[PDB]
Amino acid sequence: PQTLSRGWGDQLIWTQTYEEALYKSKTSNKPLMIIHHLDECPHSQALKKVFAENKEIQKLAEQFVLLNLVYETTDKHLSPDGQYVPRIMFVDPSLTVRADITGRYSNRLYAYEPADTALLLDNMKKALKLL
Amino acid sequence: PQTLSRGWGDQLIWTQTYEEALYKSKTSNKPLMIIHHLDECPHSQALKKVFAENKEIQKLAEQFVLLNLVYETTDKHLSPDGQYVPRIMFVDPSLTVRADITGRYSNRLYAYEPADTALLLDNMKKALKLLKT
Amino acid sequence: RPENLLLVSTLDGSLHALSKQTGDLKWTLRDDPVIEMAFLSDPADGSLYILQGLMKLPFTIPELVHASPCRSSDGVFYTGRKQDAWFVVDPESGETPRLYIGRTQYTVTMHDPRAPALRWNTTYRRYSAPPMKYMSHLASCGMGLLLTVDPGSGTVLWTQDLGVPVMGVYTWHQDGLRQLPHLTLARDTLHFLALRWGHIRLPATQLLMTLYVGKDETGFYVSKALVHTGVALVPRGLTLAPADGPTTDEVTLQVSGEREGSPSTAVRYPSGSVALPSQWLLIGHHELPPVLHTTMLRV
Repeated sequence: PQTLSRGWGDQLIWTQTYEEALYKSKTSNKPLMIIHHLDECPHSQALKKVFAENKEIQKLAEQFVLLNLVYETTDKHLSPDGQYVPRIMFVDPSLTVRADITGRYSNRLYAYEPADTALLLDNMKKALKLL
Repeated sequence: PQTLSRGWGDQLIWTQTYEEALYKSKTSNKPLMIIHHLDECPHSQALKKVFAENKEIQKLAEQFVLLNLVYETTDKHLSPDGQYVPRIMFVDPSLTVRADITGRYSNRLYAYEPADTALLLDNMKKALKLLKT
Repeated sequence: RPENLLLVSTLDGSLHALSKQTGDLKWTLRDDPVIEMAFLSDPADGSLYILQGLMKLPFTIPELVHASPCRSSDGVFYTGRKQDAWFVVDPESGETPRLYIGRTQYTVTMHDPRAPALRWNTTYRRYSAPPMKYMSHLASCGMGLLLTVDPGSGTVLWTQDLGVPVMGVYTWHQDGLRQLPHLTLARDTLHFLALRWGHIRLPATQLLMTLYVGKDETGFYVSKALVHTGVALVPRGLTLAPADGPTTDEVTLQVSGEREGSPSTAVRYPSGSVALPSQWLLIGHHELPPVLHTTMLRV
């Protein structure tokens, strides 16, 4: 009944906790993608729909360590300019947060709309280029 | 496909992260139960089967904040005598770890076995009696 | 009569008796100061702070005393003792119907098993008073200004200066001490509200919660003081980037959440300068520190 995917894609392997996600990213050399969202946020719901119904994003998501959280993480580096949802952040396998990978908007550096799927794909491809 | 409960109980409401579980236990004033287990350990699987099939435990678990983990958390307080599995540890909504609540083994103070249904149920009931402040 | 008095507890432990209607300064009492890596304590609610920058402990001083001896996830051990005092005060002359003022003195000694001899102390004194439309009592953070506006409408009646800041307003109700609610405002905020609107209407203009850091003769002390847009906050540790892009409003604000003492990851910022570590301990108003992710283990 209760699923790790939370509607962001079911054929994908998701990590439960941040620490195990970091361990997986370090061991397997796969970049970690973190999606912050809320179940009572219509913006998160629409972005969830677009993310789940995008073939290319689902295909590229298998090259990552995936993690979606409904609550704020304990890491201070994951919210450089505020705590809001929906918010997608990237972490290099070097355990270095890729805060330089940002979206298209200035007030919310890491917020994605249900139209910036090409931008999300570009940012994921950029994140795959390891430091 | 993959679920938050991992087979311990599917009709129960489980938490995903330790910090969110702590926040929920603080706001809702409900004791937090953490189950540390591994998919490989046969003892973990046996205890999972017994825990899932126990109706008394299932009915009582709805008054708790639930959390089962397969990877050890950074908090050393949840490993007072080691990192063996399975462990069941209880946290008072005052953010105090109830290390008084123990199993039946001195060496493994929090490891339960499938024959310890009643002991685990009594430990949960004891955890329901919140500490004073 | 005791009912007409309004005892005001300040930072240095003094107890200033005032008339409720007029606010004139009656007798005053002299007692010990309210409060005495580093630990900064809020002298109003007993909260404790970790000086990673600055953070807030999830346990106040009385909780640590009641749970002592204990240890946290960081490894710091906590010891605590409590001691009361029951001096009797004449309502008229203010010497030590009679006034029964009880004070509880809390002390928490923190020692870390890592550093063998280095340790820290703290003290926090709480008056024995239960917590009892518009807020009637407002206290300035930096200065000792006390405002009393009408709960019925919201018009000021009397202002008084006491010197050191005010950390509690008490009244003698039934036959004991009772703590009236109060709000901490920046003096500039109170002045702005007085000149612009003319009637204070604080619920019981944007008012922002800031954590004022003050320094006195007993050490550093924090306080939760509201400010208006116009009060200069001390700059934060990070200035991210002067990015110029389209603005989006389709986000939802999310709770802060707890934060870990020692970081687990590094960070790389986009062409953005990083400054000093948030420069706490500066006289001024800071953004609200995050509460620290930790638990307790009674030994």
